[PDB]
Amino acid sequence: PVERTGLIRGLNKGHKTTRRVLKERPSRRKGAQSKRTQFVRSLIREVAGLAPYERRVIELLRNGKDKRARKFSKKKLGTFGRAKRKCEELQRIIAESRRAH
Amino acid sequence: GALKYLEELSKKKQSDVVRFLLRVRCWEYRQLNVIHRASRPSRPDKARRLGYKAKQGYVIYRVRVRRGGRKRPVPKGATYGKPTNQGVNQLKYQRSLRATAEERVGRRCSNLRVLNSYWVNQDSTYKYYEVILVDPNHKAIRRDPRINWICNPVHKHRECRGLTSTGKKSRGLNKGHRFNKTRAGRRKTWKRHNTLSLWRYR
Amino acid sequence: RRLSKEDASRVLEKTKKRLTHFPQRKYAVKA
Amino acid sequence: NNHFRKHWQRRVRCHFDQPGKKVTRRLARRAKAAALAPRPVDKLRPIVRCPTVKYNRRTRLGRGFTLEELKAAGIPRLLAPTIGIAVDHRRKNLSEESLAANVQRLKDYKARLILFPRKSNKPKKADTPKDQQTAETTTSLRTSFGVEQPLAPGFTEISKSEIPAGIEGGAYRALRKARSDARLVGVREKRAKEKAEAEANKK
Amino acid sequence: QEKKERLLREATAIKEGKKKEDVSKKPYTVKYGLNHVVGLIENKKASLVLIANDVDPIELVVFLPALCRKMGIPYAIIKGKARLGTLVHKKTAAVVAITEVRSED
Amino acid sequence: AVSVRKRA
RNA sequence: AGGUUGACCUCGGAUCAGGUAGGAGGACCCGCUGAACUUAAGCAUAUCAAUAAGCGGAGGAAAAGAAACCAACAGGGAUUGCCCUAGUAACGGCGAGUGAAGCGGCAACAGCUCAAAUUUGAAAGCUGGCUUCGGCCCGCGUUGUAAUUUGGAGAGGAUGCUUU
RNA sequence: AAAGCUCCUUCGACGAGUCGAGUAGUUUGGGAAUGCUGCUCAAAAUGGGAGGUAAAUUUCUUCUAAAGCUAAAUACCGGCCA
Repeated sequence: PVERTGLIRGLNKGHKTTRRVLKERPSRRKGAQSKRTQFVRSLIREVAGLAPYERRVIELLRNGKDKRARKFSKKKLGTFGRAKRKCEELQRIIAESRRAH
Repeated sequence: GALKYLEELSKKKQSDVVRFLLRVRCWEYRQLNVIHRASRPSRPDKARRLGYKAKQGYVIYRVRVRRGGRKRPVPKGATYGKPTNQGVNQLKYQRSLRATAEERVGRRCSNLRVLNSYWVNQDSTYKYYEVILVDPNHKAIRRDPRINWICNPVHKHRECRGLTSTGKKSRGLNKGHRFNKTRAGRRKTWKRHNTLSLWRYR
Repeated sequence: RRLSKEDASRVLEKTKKRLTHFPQRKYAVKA
Repeated sequence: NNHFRKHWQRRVRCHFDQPGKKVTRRLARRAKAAALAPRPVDKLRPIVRCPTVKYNRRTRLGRGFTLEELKAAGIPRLLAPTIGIAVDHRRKNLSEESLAANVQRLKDYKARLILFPRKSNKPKKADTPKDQQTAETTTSLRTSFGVEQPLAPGFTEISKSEIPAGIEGGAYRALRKARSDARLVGVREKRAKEKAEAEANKK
Repeated sequence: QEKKERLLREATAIKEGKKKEDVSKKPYTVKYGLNHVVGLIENKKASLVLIANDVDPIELVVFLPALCRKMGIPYAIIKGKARLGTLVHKKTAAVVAITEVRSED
Repeated sequence: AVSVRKRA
């Protein structure tokens, strides 16, 4: 941790203390991907397949209309970040299909 | 176990397998009664995580409720006061269809206690729910410390008072600045804020 | 309709172990 | 500005029961002390510093000791609430000073603690022996273990040989400069990246 | 009744001061229970999987052929959850598994 | 193989 | 005997064995639904008011509650209530008006249970019936009842002392 | 037989028509930052929510929703006793 300057204003302001390093709390492990969860989600994806909007976005990404794919995924999902993440997920699916074929 | 797979599959509601199962089950539940008993949960992972156990004293009731808004019971659907600049086609009930489902299932089985409920299917006309109920008079229930809290008289008709999950959701019982008016009870908070306090030595 | 005394006094196994090995103690603090 | 446009007389609260409620609270405290004797009527609380820049000059009692504080004081987390120590798992120790102060507080409490055996005829090694079980005790941990110095001392004396030289240029100038760099931190970085890009282009 | 007799023999062994492993032999049984069988397939301990053809809800077993194919486990769909229940002394078994048998089998 | 946890 | 004999699943009957619900009360409490007089010159935003009336549901209290919190600090640390914050931030035709929260002091303090794991060298769990009170049966349950774990962690190892 | 403490290579499952988005009604001091409900769309894995002015990019800080229980301090024009 960066030592504070001991001043009331400015960059790195605040009273000087000897900051400690913390062992990470187990409640903050949420989001970390597990091996079993990987295996189960991959198997369920293989069994169930895709949604129709996912198929539409995959078709747009194969046709190369990336901006239209992002706009359509934003309209379907609601937010820009979720739309983006779904776009890299479907691009990875397309890349796996191409490297298999 | 298998329930992790059932969870991940139940997330994929737009897949072909889940879509076909939802279609055929919607047809069957539409041919059945509005309120009927399910012999076993059709979503065992959902029921188990909401608290259902395969023990004598746990029952499942399937119910369908008509969806959409709410209409005020006025003659000819029109009002007789100041103009409201709206119709009765756009009046929204403040509780959920899930809460209505639990309330009707509790009235059907007044001897039981509603534990929780979960969505199972929907169509244009109805939404379908499954309600978990516990028998407070069953000895297997009463001897189990994980569940015998519900045998106390303070939990009579929790769904009528909003003490289930959808009831807490509709009452807005969450911590935070977004729930300043409702976290301790909206009417109680209003009474506290509108109470004039006069001390002896004022 | 009230629960019986035995059923109200039943506890879980983990709770019984915890109460067996760490009960509320009798203590005093010197001044 | 008078807010009397509602039905205010329906929810007027008077406080004629203030002395009676004080009497009831005192009777409840007496009953609690008699039930808890010889233990103190309350739990040991840590010393924490109030948040925000307005109140960070003052310390007060917190909810409970952290798990790191209990571990560094050698008190197990299951034993701690049974011997009059309040435990708070939500609070963390971001600095050494509060951690060390609370650990010393716990060590002082453990040194002044008398622990009676669970069975009188079978004493254990962790229990206080009977010849040391008798002493003058306290029944208020909030009084015996209060915040002795909530604020820093407002007055100190030094000799003029050790007067500090001070910030070069002046304290006012130092504050103005710190505010200036705080406001201009992004502009300097942007111009530095632009100059680096220009130097890389025309090296 | 067999479990009661085995526990009586083990109780006599403890009373005479012997371990229960000295009087009891390692058992070989058909493995059952859906969660248990899925765990065995994931640990690749199952040698053969038999899956009932009439499980309602079907989602309890709809992933299981694909799981067996991924883990390289021989599986077969068989008629009768009641028929598997007759194996496992139950009314109904959704799935049964063989992990290991005796040397004569 | 896929394991839920380390076992004794 | 196989056009037979059964195992399940689902759905029914019974004045079957044993239970439970209804109504009253409703000052206080948890929700739903919901005005108008009034105050704005009048008056469809607004105000009265998220009130009165109506409906459903509890208890001696109810409710809330052990953070998907507050914060931005040298950080506090479940919930409830009092004082203060504060008639303040903020909202508002043509303005009448409305109006919280964090910190801080105090009262009172108390923490926890599941789902997601294979006991798999042994459903170890439970309702009911009959008891000679030792137990024995009809069953529930593997589409999962016990033990173990709940994020503050835990599971597996190592290690040597403590505890009932 | 259970239980606690100390250390660690490794593992460390964590709630879905739910969150979130749009729209409509209602509500709030939160008519730019509130909550609830209906319809449509509909997730993710260091992910998600929040950080009271809309958006993109790069960071940071806090918790860990969609399951559940729990006394006290608080209310009391009903009932009983004083």
